[PDB]
Amino acid sequence: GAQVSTQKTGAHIIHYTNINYYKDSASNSLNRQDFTQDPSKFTEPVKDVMIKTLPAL
Amino acid sequence: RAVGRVADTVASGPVNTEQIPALTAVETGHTSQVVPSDTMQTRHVINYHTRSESSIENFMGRAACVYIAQYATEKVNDELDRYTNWEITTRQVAQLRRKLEMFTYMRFDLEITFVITSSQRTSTTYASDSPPLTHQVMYVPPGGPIPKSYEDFAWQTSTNPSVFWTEGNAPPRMSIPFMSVGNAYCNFYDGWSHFSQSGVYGYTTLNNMGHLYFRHVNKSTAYPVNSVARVYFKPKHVKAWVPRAPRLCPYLKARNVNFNVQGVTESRNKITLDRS
Amino acid sequence: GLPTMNTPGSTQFLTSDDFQSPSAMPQFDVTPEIQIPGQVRNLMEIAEVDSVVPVNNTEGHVNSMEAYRIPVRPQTSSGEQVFGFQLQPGHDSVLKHTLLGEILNYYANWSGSMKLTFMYCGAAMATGKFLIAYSPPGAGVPGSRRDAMLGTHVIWDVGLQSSCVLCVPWISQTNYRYVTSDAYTDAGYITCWYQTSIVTPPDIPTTSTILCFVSACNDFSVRLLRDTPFITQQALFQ
Amino acid sequence: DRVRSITLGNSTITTQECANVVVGYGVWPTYLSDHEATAVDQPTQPDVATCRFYTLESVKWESSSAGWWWKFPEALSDMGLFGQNMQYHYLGRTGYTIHVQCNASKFHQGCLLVVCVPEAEMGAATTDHAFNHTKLSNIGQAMEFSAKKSTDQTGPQTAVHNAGMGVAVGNLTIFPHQWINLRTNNSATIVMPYINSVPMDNMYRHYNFTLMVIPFAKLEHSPQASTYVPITVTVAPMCAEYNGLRLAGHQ
Amino acid sequence: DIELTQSPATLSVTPGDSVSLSCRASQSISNSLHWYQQRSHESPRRLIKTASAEKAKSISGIPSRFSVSRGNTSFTLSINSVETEDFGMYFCQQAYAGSKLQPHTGAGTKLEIKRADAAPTVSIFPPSSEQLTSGGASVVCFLNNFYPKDINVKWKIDGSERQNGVLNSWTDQDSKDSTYSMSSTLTLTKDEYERHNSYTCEATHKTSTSPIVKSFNRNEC
Amino acid sequence: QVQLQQSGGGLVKPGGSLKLSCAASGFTFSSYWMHWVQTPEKRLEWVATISSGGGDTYYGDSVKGPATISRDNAKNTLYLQMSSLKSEDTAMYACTGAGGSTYYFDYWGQGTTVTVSSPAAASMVTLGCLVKGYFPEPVTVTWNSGSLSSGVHTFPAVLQSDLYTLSSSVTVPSSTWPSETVTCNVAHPASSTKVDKKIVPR
Ligand SMILES: CCCCCCCCCCCCC/C=C/[C@H](O)[C@H](N)CO
Repeated sequence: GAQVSTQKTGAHIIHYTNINYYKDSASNSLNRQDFTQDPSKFTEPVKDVMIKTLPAL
Repeated sequence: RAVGRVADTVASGPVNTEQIPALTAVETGHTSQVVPSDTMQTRHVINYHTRSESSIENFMGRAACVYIAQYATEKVNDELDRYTNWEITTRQVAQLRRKLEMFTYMRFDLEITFVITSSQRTSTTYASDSPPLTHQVMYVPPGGPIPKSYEDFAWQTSTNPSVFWTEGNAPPRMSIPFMSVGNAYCNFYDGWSHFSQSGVYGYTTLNNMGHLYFRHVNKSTAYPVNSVARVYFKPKHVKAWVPRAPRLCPYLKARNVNFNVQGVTESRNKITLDRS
Repeated sequence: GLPTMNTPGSTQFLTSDDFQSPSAMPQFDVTPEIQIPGQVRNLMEIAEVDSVVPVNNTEGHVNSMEAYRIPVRPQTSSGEQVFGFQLQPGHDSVLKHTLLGEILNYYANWSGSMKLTFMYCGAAMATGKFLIAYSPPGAGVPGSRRDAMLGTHVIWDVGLQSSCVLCVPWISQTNYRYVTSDAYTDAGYITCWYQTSIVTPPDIPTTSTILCFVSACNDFSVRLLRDTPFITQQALFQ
Repeated sequence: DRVRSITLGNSTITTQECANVVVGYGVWPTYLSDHEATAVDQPTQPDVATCRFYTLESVKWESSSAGWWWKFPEALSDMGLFGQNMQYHYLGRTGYTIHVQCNASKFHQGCLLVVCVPEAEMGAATTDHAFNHTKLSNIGQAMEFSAKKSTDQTGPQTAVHNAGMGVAVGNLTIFPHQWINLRTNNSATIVMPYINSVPMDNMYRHYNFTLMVIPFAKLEHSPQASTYVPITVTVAPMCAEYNGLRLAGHQ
Repeated sequence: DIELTQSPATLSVTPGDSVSLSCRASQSISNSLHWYQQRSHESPRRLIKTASAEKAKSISGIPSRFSVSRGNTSFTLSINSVETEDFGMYFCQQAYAGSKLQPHTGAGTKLEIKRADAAPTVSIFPPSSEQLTSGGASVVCFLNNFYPKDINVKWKIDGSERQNGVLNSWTDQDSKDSTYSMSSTLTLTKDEYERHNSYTCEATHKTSTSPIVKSFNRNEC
Repeated sequence: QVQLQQSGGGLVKPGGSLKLSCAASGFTFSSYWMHWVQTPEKRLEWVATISSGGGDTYYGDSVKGPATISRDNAKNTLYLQMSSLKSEDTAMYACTGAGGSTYYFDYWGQGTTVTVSSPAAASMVTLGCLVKGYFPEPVTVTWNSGSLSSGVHTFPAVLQSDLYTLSSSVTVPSSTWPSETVTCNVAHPASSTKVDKKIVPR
């Protein structure tokens, strides 16, 4: 039941093993390693796509 | 590549074309995606920086104090009573409220940790031997039997969850699932309570969260002792929707969102700069 | 039983720990989530959409709508200064209660490049150009347009397209700069000058308007989370 | 290009000058799926009767004007079969296509900000008093902002540099916004989907969003030019469906 | 808590000249603070309101002579210029952040017209036969023409001082020559009245180092 | 405006049921009430007939809008003998009544009793009559049958167990005194009793 994942290391032995003890999904620890993102819903919320090299109007 | 690491700066050079990366039109509501290579001559720089600290889990996932409950072992008035309730909400402290108000609809599993201290009340004498006190914190769901006073029938917790903490141990801690009625916590509810558009306005109507009754388990001490219970919240498994703009004017009331009228920023002398 | 030993750091309450904890309502049935539009997974998605800045924040214009309106007039001699401020996006009086400023005050360090988008708001028949310089802090803030043309600058020509973007670079000896900045991590100075003039046909008013924006590019980052020095309180709100 | 041509039901909109159509948070409005619903009754779906362009009342843009706000779906409560099916129901789920338009000249100047803020919980004009429901929004009237502090008794706070919600007015650009700059632009068009934390909600006890039009750069012209330039807002519901039939409301 | 040490300092002003009131707070200082003057006719006379830095709201009666500003932790009120008639007694009041409620009213000071300082002049007169049969004795002495109230008054009856049943009063400003005056009402018995021969009235000033002696004849008819 | 005019004044007994009525010109409700004993004013109630925190159990219903009846000072405990005010709160210009006091000290009427002083002297002749030991503090002092009401110095009376003392100093030259006739007249509001006394000449 053990799950081995990587550790938050620097940039140029590094694993950690967590085991869920309790029988609830809300009683687990934090998953701090979801860095995914998509800013296209706030920066470019347009219907017709605008390319940078093209003129805008 | 990996996920979350920032983009790079590709190298460029002197250009002379009909392309206009600089010019744009903000009337479309479209923020420009201008890479710094599109304006000047940049070098190839590898960016190893990450956006780990700016995720919603690392931004909200820290403990913050919410409510400071006071209750003693001898009743002297109706604010230092033998027991003390708290209508459970995240809007009474200022620093956690401004973080939760940055998004409209949130959805988090809560995590509550109490730190409970004590201090003898001021009197004419202090010498007494007392065993270590036991504090009881009973969650009351919305629509349950509330304890009217001490030694009540409803302090038995036949279905309510509760803790029993001896002074001097590790602080109590328990996790709470997401327990709204809808699909998200509404941090902003522009609307009324009744269908006639009257009654109470704001997000007060959707704050049906229960209560939290603090008391001592011990019958009495020799001399009266005041206790303080500080409640810390830590939202985990957070999913936030519809980001708001962060509130500028400071808060006034714990129910609604009223405010003084404030200026936009701090002032300065002039619009220019006057040194060489 | 199994012989354990309490290490230093036991029975403590660290504020930023991630430990498991026993649930209070076991086998709770949560309410199923739905596709709600506008989800955020990162604070830099909020700090990447633009927001206007109060460049005209001389007293008393901060508690009014004339804080964002930069006055632009037909000059009588070219090379004057339209405005100017320091590039401290967490401590300057201009860029700290904006959207990029109100996020970066929650953190202690920042990095990357910003985008100052300038949008004209005058008549359709008014023309003219501007010079928007950015001088890194070698020899102080520049004095005139000749002394600012040596730095990083763009010459925005107001025309059919209504708005240009000066993209400030990332020129620093440190990989991160503090928001409440000291003298070790100075960033630079932003000026904006009249290139030629503002010329008009007759029956057009003199005063025009330029709205400045601020954003972040695709390589912005923050670090070292804190609490913001923007909201204070004495007691609990009741 | 600049030319757009919107058509919904039997009432179209033709604009020679436009910027682009910002669509919500990047999603087109659609009906409720079978795995997100909570009701069990079969909903009604009038597609030509409700999903059409309704033109609201006109407002006047002068030099010393502060701004205006409409609250939806209260501003469409008396317009056609949209406001008649609103009274005979309990739940509603619509998306919108807000089309604000203002033409002056090639000699005028000015700039608006057409934004749609979901859950615009407004602060009161005076604190420690709940206010009247007719001072947030009426059935068709455009409630206006002010330049100074509103020392009212049963109204909202209409400080234009605070936008009624206590936030600085500059940071309203996170919400789906467009600028009507009279130098280039003429009309702003936004397509905003149904944004709520529940699948379907009542339409009288909950104003979903608030269309705000705020002049940032004030309007200047020569005195010889035409001094009356209006701002007309035509809003069209989109993908409307209703549930929970009932008698006539609304109380 | 909530301590207001309002409102130093005003003594005394010239008609047409300036003074600067002040008020301090120690509770939640970013409130909706204002002022409230008062004169003993009631006569409300509200004068100013400010919230929170800008938006000063002077009244229509005095719209161009006051000025309030803050802060911090204290706030002032400058007057240019005072004119008689004027209050009186000035109070520093507060509210919460809405809020035209006026709670939290602290103590306050006074300010009046400008005169030269003048010593109080006391004079005593023979009584009538209206207090004889009742067993009492109401000896009459009316002072005249003093300013300000930094004086002293005494009742030395032929070398015998009386503090039992004495009466003290201070009038407001009379409108013929801007004078002030006090009164005297005594309550003696029968056996103590005729023990003396001529009652003596004295009053001191801060300028004069000696009281004024006035003698009347009781048995004169 | 025009506030109010509240009437005023109240009356004994503190057994209960005291009412204070006012009028207005608009003003749909924003009225308050304020009372003071010897200090700066207190504050009850709020911008309604709703209660305040810290005030006593008397919380009066006030009708809407321009009548606001009443204070409803039920079950007095003789602490509340004070002077009440009533603000309106619709700028411009937020002025009060400012009502009338209510102490009034049961029960007897106490018609007026005077002890007139006769001056006997110098270049000025000062004259005043000692209205002594009266219950009702309202009076109306009239000198020289309605001609010498200019130099009258109205003095504060002092309470020592239901007795008051007003005195009105009038100053004449020696062109009338001691030849002509001088007499102070008191029009009495509460009991309507007439006093007339002549200064004896030497
Ligand atoms: C005392 C034994 C442990 C039980 C602890 C108490 C359980 C209650 C936890 C509260 C659950 C969160 C409810 C929502 C909180 C805020 O009001 C929302 N953000 C506003 O709707």
